[PDB]
Amino acid sequence: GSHMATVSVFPGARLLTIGDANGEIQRHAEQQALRLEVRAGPDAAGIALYSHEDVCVFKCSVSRETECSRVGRQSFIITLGCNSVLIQFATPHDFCSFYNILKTCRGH
Amino acid sequence: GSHMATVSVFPGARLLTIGDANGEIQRHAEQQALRLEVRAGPDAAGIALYSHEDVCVFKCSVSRETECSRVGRQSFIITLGCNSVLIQFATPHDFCSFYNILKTCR
Ligand SMILES: [Cl-]
Repeated sequence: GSHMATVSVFPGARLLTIGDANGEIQRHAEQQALRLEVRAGPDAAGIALYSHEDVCVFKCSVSRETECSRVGRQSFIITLGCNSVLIQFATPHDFCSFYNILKTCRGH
Repeated sequence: GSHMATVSVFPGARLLTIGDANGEIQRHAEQQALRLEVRAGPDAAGIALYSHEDVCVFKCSVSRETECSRVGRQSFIITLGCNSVLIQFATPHDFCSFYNILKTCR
């Protein structure tokens, strides 16, 4: 307040919000063409995704304790509370860059 | 032989194969009625899913290194090489029992 963040930006991400309270999988929300911004900090990575109308569709902090995983070649799932969010990157290269930031922040 | 060991058994599990090749979740598998068995050691937990006919449809070892995560309140994703599977338990209670057993090796 004020501050200047320098973020890694991954344009053209897809976000799928999911649950499993129906004994299968539920899709709660699904959104394309989001701008993902990642703020690399000491012990956590700040994640936020924005629509072209500046809507902040999802925001969280990923730390060593966060339940999360690579999914396939270019996606990442984060589970906070009862729902999970799956982020699908535009390319495997983008995912790999993102993952390396997260591994650094989480102490791996 | 011989020694004693524990086998933790979770009937009514299911396995979905997550498929990425053109976009959406591509079900290479969507198998109902499996029993998941965990054979846990100090540093890795052996997981195997068996059909009613005792066919092993999926197996792996879970350790500190394994790329995996809780999904929702009763599911678990495991990613190995390029491929991911989603295991779904019969109840959130089953999932929590399973998750707790993995805490040592993870
Ligand atoms: Cl910064």
